[PDB]
Amino acid sequence: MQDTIFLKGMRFYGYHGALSAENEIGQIFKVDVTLKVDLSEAGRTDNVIDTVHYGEVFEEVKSIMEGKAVNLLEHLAERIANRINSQYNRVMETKVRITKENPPIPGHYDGVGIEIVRENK
Amino acid sequence: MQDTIFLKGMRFYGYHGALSAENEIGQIFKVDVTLKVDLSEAGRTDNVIDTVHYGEVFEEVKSIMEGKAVNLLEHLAERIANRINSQYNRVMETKVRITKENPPIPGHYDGVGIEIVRENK
Amino acid sequence: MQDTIFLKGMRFYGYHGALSAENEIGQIFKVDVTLKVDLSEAGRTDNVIDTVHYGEVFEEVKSIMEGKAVNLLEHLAERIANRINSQYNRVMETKVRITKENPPIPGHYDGVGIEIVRENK
Amino acid sequence: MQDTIFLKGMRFYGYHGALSAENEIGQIFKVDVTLKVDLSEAGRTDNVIDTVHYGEVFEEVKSIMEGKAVNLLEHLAERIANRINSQYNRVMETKVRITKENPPIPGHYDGVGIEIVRENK
Amino acid sequence: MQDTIFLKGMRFYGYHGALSAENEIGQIFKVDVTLKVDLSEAGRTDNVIDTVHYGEVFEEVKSIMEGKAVNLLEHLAERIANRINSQYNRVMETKVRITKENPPIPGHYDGVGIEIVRENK
Amino acid sequence: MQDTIFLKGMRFYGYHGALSAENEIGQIFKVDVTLKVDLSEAGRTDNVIDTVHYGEVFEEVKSIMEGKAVNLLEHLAERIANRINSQYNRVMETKVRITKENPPIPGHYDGVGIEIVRENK
Amino acid sequence: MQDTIFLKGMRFYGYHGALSAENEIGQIFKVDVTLKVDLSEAGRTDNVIDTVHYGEVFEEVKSIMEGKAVNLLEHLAERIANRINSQYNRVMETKVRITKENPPIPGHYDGVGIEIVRENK
Amino acid sequence: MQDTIFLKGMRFYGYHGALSAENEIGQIFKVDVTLKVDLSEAGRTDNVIDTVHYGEVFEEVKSIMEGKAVNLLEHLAERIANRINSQYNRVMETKVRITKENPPIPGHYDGVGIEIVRENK
Ligand SMILES: Nc1nc(O)c(Br)c(-c2ccccc2)n1
Ligand SMILES: Nc1nc(O)c(Br)c(-c2ccccc2)n1
Ligand SMILES: Nc1nc(O)c(Br)c(-c2ccccc2)n1
Ligand SMILES: Nc1nc(O)c(Br)c(-c2ccccc2)n1
Ligand SMILES: Nc1nc(O)c(Br)c(-c2ccccc2)n1
Ligand SMILES: Nc1nc(O)c(Br)c(-c2ccccc2)n1
Ligand SMILES: Nc1nc(O)c(Br)c(-c2ccccc2)n1
Ligand SMILES: Nc1nc(O)c(Br)c(-c2ccccc2)n1
Repeated sequence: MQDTIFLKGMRFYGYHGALSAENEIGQIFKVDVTLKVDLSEAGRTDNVIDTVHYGEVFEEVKSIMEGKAVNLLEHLAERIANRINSQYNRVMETKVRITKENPPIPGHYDGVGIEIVRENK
Repeated sequence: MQDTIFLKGMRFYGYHGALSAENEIGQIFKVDVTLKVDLSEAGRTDNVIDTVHYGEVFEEVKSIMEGKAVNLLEHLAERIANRINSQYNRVMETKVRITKENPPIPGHYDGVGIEIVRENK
Repeated sequence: MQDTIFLKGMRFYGYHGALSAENEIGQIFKVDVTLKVDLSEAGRTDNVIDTVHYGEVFEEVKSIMEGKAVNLLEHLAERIANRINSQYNRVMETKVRITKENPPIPGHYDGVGIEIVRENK
Repeated sequence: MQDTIFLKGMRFYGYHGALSAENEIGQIFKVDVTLKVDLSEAGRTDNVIDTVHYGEVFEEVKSIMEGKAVNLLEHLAERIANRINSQYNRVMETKVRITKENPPIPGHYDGVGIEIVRENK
Repeated sequence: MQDTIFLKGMRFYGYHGALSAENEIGQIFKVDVTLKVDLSEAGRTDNVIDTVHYGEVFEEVKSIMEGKAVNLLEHLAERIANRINSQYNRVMETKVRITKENPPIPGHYDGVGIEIVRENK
Repeated sequence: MQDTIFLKGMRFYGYHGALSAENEIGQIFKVDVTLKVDLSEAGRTDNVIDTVHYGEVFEEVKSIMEGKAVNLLEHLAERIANRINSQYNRVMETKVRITKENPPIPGHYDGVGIEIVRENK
Repeated sequence: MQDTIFLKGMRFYGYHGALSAENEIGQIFKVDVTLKVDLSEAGRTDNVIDTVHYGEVFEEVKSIMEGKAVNLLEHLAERIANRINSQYNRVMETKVRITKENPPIPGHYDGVGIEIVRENK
Repeated sequence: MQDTIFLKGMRFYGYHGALSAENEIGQIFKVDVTLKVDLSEAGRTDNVIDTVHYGEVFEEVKSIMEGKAVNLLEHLAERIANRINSQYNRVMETKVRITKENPPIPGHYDGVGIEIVRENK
């Protein structure tokens, strides 16, 4: 089963980070969310009720990305992966990629980040 | 067998969507189609008749992407995957990725979508 | 005097547009704001008080771009140009470029928009 | 008067060109249209009737770009500039930039083209 | 063994294609070549003689991409995969992706192509 | 008279440069050529003989960019501007922008270059 | 005289800014430098001594962009414009564009900045 | 276990290369580093001490990419993979992709490079 529903390059301005200054000023966090979901019934029926509604997923991600400031991107992706799995039984697994394109790192790079894959139990 | 024939970033202006307004105004749907096909005979012969003609595939995709408006992207990719497999025996499998780069979703993202992989029976 | 302070590609999700559906669903409006301001005193002094603070300008633009939905982009740029000139005497002139990259227009383009230049009186 | 209404990167697949093969196969023509129009009344009124409707302009461009195949891009831009000026009195001047990003030219470039500016009489 | 040596987005202007007009005018063919090669000895030694020289590979690809015009991209990738495997014993496998970003296909897409993976015997 | 014929982002691999190593290894030189030419007769007639043929211009640029290695980009643009003006009476003026995106300069930048504008006498 | 020597998109990680946190963490500052210089003698002679050496200019910019942290971008561009004019008599005028693509501004934009043009006296 | 910590498109100006001229002039080396690390404890705890600190990783990469000039990119990636594994027990495996976007190769391509994956023992 290789079907997926995705949300690419979602961007939020938040205040997460392990450095004090980071939390004060803030920055843009890029988010990629890919969900493993069987889409053949929805492909057959065309009924939005036989699949997972991405608008709702974006809201879940947004509320976490734009909410209380935490330390790690690991903590943000885990809160997201655990929030999507809990609310949707159709999501057999959730992958969250979070990117800090502009962290307090003296250098020239395209970005730094983490990525987790969490199956739904 | 890892050979593939692909059509990348095909773009169509259509009226699909589960929201009334969506169907009225319309939007651009991005499409990525990758077909699993053995290309060694065509690689040996150079005869366009020993492989799958992509122009014809683009027509198949286009006619569905620019035809009657449906609800789900799941329904569009399923109609496409099922239309390419049916007409081409050389396509051992069909993967369809459909992206809504500008859905009625209040936010900043690069796009939302679904992706299905359907083997040919 | 060719000095300028600029804000490029600001993006807001708003509900402006002359079509009903437009106001319902909404879309992303891209904004470019360039202000004619003499920057030599600020260049000499280094005091943020001898120049125009762009953060404040972004707020002005944001509040208009993300506020009550109007019809024309012409009305949005005029409200912005008139709001920046009124509040800042240092701005000898204000240019506002507003782009609708994804309007309800059946076609393939990079975007449509308007641009106004309004001197401060 | 520096106000403008623009349509950027419009793209059409057409069969224009001075070479036989060109007209047979065809290619993508990129089009940039910028109109000099006073937008202060529309900025004050917010009435779409005090400005020029870009949707209609896109249609004018499209119908020429996707119609009978001609030789020169000079002929296409002249037909467009002359068609927008004729139908709109508010357009004090029309600039048409047409780009052939992939002409039958053995080389590596981003594109070739022409650009004309035609005032409305 | 997941080590690889790659050549990305190589571009050549050639006259391949199954349509007469195609061979007359020509077009740009994009090429991606990834070779499976054990790079630990070269990583340990730093001697260019313990790895595969990419300059030579580019020459091999170039000479085929810019040589006699064939029909299929399948034939070009097969000639390339077979030419790199034959000349280099260190290449355990060769993957060739060929893209026609601007084929004689009436539409809007990013490109069409094929991709083959050929192990070295 | 604001009409223009352009050739954008032409790219050539050459050995120009004031440093010995530069001439040995070589690099990619980006070239932008914009010609001031009255295009109304060509716009009226559609005859390729009432305008300037860009294919020929690309050849002129290419032959200089890919020929004998010189020192300055100033010398390359001057040879180009002087070669286009001499051969074409319709070109009222020639602008040549040459960019070295990857010069032997220890740093992070998008590119360095020169640009000249030479009227035809 | 429209000749110019340019340095585009130079990027430096520095600690400038009017906010304490800004100076602590730091960020990437993008710089565009365009110099008005007569390039015909250099175009005729090909001698690097009849024009302005951009490598040296990059060093001047770098040393200021990567040196002591100041408040305004206005102060950085003024120090740069004044440092290039002073050291080079051939530079009839200097334009400095400085961009903060990621300032401490809660929002979605491509960047904010200033631009100054300073003639050489 | 599919969790990963990544550093994308890091860029350094170095003097590596097998050609004399290469080491003299130098060039920009692009680096992609992806580390296999279990991030669930860090996702649960939010303590930066239960995961791998990317800033430190960037320093490790930087010091090698900007240090003594070697011959092969294979030698640079091996030094990096071996330096990250040695210092971090949490990194179950290290993948290093090094790209030479502008090597002394007469042609038009996006880049050439190598990629290694080294598990931590
Ligand atoms: N792995 C990881 N995840 C995060 O979310 C942060 Br913030 C850091 C980190 C902490 C301090 C300095 C640099 C990076 N490291
Ligand atoms: N999964 C899925 N596939 C589609 O094609 C649509 Br439209 C939606 C959807 C429906 C309503 C609101 C938001 C998204 N969701
Ligand atoms: N000039 C202009 N400015 C705007 O803001 C809009 Br919305 C429209 C318009 C109105 C109806 C259809 C198409 C475009 N036209
Ligand atoms: N100026 C100009 N405008 C056009 O539209 C074409 Br097609 C050509 C042309 C004709 C023949 C060969 C190359 C270019 N030249
Ligand atoms: N599979 C495949 N490989 C190629 O190289 C070509 Br050309 C075509 C093809 C042939 C005719 C029309 C459209 C595509 N099809
Ligand atoms: N102005 C200018 N034009 C060129 O073409 C070169 Br090469 C250089 C130059 C010479 C030496 C070092 C750095 C730049 N400078
Ligand atoms: N004009 C200008 N130039 C700068 O260099 C800075 Br920093 C600011 C500024 C200061 C405080 C808040 C927001 C912007 N404003
Ligand atoms: N495989 C490999 N790795 C490197 O790091 C270099 Br430099 C070269 C190489 C050597 C000489 C000419 C062309 C490429 N080849």
